Amino acid sequence: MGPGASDCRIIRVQLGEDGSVYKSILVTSQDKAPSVISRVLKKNNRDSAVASEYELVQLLPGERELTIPASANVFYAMDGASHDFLLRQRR
Amino acid sequence: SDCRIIRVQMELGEDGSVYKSILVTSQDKAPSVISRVLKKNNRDSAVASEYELVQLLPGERELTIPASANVFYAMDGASHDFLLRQRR
Amino acid sequence: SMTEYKLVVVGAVGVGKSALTIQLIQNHFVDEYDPTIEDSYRKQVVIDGETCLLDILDTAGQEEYSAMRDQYMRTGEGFLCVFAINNTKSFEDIHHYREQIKRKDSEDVPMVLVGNKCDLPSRTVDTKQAQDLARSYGIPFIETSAKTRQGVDDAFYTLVREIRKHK
Amino acid sequence: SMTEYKLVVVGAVGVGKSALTIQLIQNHFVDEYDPTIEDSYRKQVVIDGETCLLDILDTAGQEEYSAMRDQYMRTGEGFLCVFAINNTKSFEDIHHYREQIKRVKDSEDVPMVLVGNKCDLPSRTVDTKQAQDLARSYGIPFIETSAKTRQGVDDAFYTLVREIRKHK
Ligand SMILES: Nc1nc2c(ncn2[C@@H]2O[C@H](COP(=O)(O)OP(=O)(O)NP(=O)(O)O)[C@@H](O)[C@H]2O)c(=O)[nH]1
Ligand SMILES: Nc1nc2c(ncn2[C@@H]2O[C@H](COP(=O)(O)OP(=O)(O)NP(=O)(O)O)[C@@H](O)[C@H]2O)c(=O)[nH]1
Ligand SMILES: [Mg+2]
Ligand SMILES: [Mg+2]
Repeated sequence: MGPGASDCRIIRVQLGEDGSVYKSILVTSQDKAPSVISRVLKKNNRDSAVASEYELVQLLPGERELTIPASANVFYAMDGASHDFLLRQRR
Repeated sequence: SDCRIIRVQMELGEDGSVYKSILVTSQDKAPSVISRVLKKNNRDSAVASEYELVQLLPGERELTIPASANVFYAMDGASHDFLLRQRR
Repeated sequence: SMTEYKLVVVGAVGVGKSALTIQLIQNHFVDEYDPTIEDSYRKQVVIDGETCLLDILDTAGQEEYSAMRDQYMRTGEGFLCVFAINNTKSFEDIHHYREQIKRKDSEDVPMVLVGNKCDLPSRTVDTKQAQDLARSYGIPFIETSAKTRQGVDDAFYTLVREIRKHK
Repeated sequence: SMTEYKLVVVGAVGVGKSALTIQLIQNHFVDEYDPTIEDSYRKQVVIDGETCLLDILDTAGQEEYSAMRDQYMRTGEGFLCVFAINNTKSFEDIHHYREQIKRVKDSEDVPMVLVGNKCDLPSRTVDTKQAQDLARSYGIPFIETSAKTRQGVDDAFYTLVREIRKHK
């Protein structure tokens, strides 16, 4: 008589030699931006990242993109019509 | 796409375990999940076509998941607790 | 009836917490790796002549499910902190686990450190630096092995001993 | 316009599919355990004088994500079937993996290479004899690798490519 809340979502996240195109990543209803950044960054073996340097931004269809606010709940922040994100820095 | 974590209890003929937490995708059908929990348990020998996955709801109410259903969309959503039993 | 002890096994990914929990009950070691989210077990057994039912919680190592840490740490009585002898990273991870447990609201919580891969030849952390940590935490330290079953009983029972000690 | 090859790496959890792929593409091995869901890699490289773009798919070993398997097995051109020499269970799992590859896009001749992954490890739980014997019965190649020492990594991947173009 009504859907239950979802626990997790799978997202794909894409600086540097992009040997990998993307990595599938699990994000809980509880995750803030830093959690996700360090997660993907640790997958990428880039231990030295402070996590506060990087930014996770969603790419919507029609060549339109949006940056997810840091220290915010990515599960609720994302448009939910994408699933595809990317990580970038700031020299 | 979205997923849910559910806990499922076995038929538990022997002492075994209390429950095992299991992840189910928006894509999973009942057989997928039943064989999953079956392999988690020491019933590698068991066929999944035989077993039945039953959600436990408040008020001692149960719901049996149809063999063919997508559990992610089927489940009542007032419970994350299930049980696996013979259906023999 | 029976004395109830609620143990919870924590540690980094792959350290072998699942393996040794499953070794405790129905005695076996399966080399198959199967990442756990949260597995609950229950077994009755006598320790130092005391019949008691163990409520063991086999927790996840993957960050993905640390969202559940505040709940399982609340409920749990005693904590088995596991690292792998081959993974130095796991050993450093224990810091984080303990401090999260400390934040039950106590500087003393019933816990026991364990190094699970005592059978592996390629030790990256010595027992010296391990028992030295345990001394600073003021908790026991047992080198276990889920494969050979060395120390599994010892390790679990010790946490029980630590629990009854704690009151 | 260059030749595109779509490789897909399958195998039990922990056999070291992710590790081998990361080795071929990024020339490094980290000991870190990190369960994978679905990792996609794209790299251009010349093989036997042929410029081609490799589309490698690093799949999950956990059933949880095998809900995707019918799609990625459809799309994939060649399949790297991996077991660990220490994990006997992985070796028995190969049977199931191959049958699944056969059943999707019904064909009994599909480009595959069997791989035994942790050959640097002392344990050795499965003989290469019984592995090469399987490969002979499957009539496919068999390479023993180590993602750690990088032994066989090049050999394994490139062989699958060779097998693919052989089946135009
Ligand atoms: N040789 C050896 N292998 C071990 C030992 N403990 C665990 N392993 C192996 O290491 C792998 C990880 O085991 P497991 O218990 O699932 O690890 P975990 O700590 O539960 N991982 P997770 O955080 O995902 O739950 C398995 O293949 C297991 O057989 C040990 O003492 N010796
Ligand atoms: N010594 C050694 N370790 C290896 C080798 N290949 C992988 N490993 C190690 O074994 C573990 C599993 O590797 P990984 O690539 O994540 O395995 P996987 O097959 O991708 N597992 P999953 O299905 O979850 O993605 C890691 O600790 C990795 O470093 C190898 O050839 N030699
Ligand atoms: Mg586990
Ligand atoms: Mg992996």
